[PDB]
Amino acid sequence: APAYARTLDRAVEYLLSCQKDEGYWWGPLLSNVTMEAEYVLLCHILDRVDRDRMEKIRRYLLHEQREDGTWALYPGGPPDLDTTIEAYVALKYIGMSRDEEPMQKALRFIQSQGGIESSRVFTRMWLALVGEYPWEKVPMVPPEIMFLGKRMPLNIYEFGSWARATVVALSIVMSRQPVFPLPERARVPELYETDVPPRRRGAKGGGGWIFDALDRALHGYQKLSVHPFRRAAEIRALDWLLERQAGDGSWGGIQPPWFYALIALKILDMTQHPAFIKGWEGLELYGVELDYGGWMFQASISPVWDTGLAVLALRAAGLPADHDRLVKAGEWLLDRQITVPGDWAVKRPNLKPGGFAFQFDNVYYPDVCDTAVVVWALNTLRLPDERRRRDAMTKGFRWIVGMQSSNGGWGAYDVDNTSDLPNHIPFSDFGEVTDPPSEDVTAHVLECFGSFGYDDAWKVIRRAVEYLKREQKPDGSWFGRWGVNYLYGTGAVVSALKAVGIDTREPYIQKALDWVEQHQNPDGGWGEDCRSYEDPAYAGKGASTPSQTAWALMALIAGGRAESEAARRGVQYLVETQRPDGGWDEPYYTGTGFPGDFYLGYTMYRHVFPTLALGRYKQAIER
Ligand SMILES: CCCCCCCCOCCOCCOCCOCCO
Ligand SMILES: CCCCCCCCOCCOCCOCCOCCO
Repeated sequence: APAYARTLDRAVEYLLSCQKDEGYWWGPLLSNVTMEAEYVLLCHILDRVDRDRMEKIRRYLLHEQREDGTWALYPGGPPDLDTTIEAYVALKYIGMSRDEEPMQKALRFIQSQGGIESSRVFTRMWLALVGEYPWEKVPMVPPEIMFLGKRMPLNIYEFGSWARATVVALSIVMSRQPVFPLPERARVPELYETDVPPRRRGAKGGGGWIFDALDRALHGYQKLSVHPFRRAAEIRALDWLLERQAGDGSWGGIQPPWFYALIALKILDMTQHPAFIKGWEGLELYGVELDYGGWMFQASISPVWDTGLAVLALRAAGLPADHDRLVKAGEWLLDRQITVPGDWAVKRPNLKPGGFAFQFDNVYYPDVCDTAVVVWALNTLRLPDERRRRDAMTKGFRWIVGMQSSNGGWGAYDVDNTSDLPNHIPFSDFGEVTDPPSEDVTAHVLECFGSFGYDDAWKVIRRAVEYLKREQKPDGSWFGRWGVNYLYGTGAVVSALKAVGIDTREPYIQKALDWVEQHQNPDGGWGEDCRSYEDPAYAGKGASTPSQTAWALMALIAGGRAESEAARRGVQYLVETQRPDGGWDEPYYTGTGFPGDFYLGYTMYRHVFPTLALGRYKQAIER
């Protein structure tokens, strides 16, 4: 048996050993230290500071700090000002003196970059909440935003789902401009002393007279003593949040809206209300005790995604469709299907619910990637209740079809969330504020649809293929919206095109395959650093990683190049780097939350992607 077959066997065993008893897989989702620095400030604001938890956060913050005293958005990344400021503030709050060495190094970096005035809106706002920055200088999000109807400019349904609940809860918070002063010893006036002139970070899409004027007017309005209908607007914001709280207590299964909603409830004197109580208590599910004694808070949690990918990888590796561990995973997945309408129903009010979310319980926010991967995984299994499996797949498939956007692609949560307005408000200087269709999500949908044998005679698929063709870059690659980066998008897109019957001998696909081969590293693997999002010199370039090597391999295998020196060397790379336990290490992030601003380490990718790629490789070589 060739070396790759034994490597595969060991990967399969390792992946099965990671499965939880209930049937799902779930790895920690890594990001950056602003999650934990903001949890420290949240504890301060809510007056619920647990000393033992603070010690573990201190230990984690220091462990994440690099030797030059800075923190980054991803492992090996450039020093990040916003992140370093928040870690410094949380450390001083926990108890480190500004005279300790780690604090001095951090401060030197912070002051070298223009301090607190050069930091993003959310960092200044967290400081305003604790009395360290003026609320008058934070861009206003007025509660009267709730009066804008669904076809009005800047209404909440023009924002992407992850920004929408944030806008609603912050409209309550900014309405009151609450201040929860820090103890004297934790104050940070030193963050205003700068080496260089501070420079305000602006809106990602660029501001403009009308937007600066509106922001100025909203601050002037804020100063008035009477605000007609403001209370009514606040009640709409509160009701909107109360109706949509997720079953785990979060808002949308993600850190920002959750923390801001809890502050909004605190400010409204609702700490004895079940939404606040359950919202507070649910936080522990997202915390992770680390092996070196630290504690972290997950930006989000990925069990459905981890599970659907693991099933696909194990099926590709050779486990039968009725393997008992996969049957258990399949039955667990069937119970996660959502049968109620979510915010997506604003654009699709007659579309029958059938999606899946990322987290365990988040019914109002199913997403296209999880639905595609779960429907596809279910299609590879044989379960005891076949009629239930078929009905689930039909409902999920139909829900994906109904969520297709007008340009032929799919966004993650909504249809046609393409408004250009949210990009120009002062508030939006960080991350993405809208959810337009992207290449990788579209490609995953096509892989799912392709698994049922459909092709571009079906206009849904044809429109999607034309969208991918228009988005292909000049060098032949495809961008990675949610995975790192041109390797991820290129790998997803070529697999998708192959899966729906496109002839991979066409020149545009051959060009993408050559792009993949030209980026292979000397060690035989492929890698792509997160610097790729802001620097063209890093396109398809970085230290090799198991997951990015797997993506490149999948592009080559889908393109008919399994029997090529490039694929042989990639397989050998995976063989040679596999750990004794059958898994792989991956100290670099290969996930993307927001291009340029927020990166993710999906800890299962290093095991599930190599298993998947090696299984596809084996099948291509055997056939
Ligand atoms: C009976 C109450 C009034 C309901 C009438 C609806 C009137 C429509 O709009 C007027 C108020 O809305 C203005 C919104 O504030 C600006 C939005 O967001 C600011 C930038 O983030
Ligand atoms: C603003 C910093 C806090 C970051 C939270 C932003 C949350 C944005 O979503 C990113 C993580 O959640 C993944 C959701 O979408 C689908 C999951 O499948 C993944 C790739 O297609």
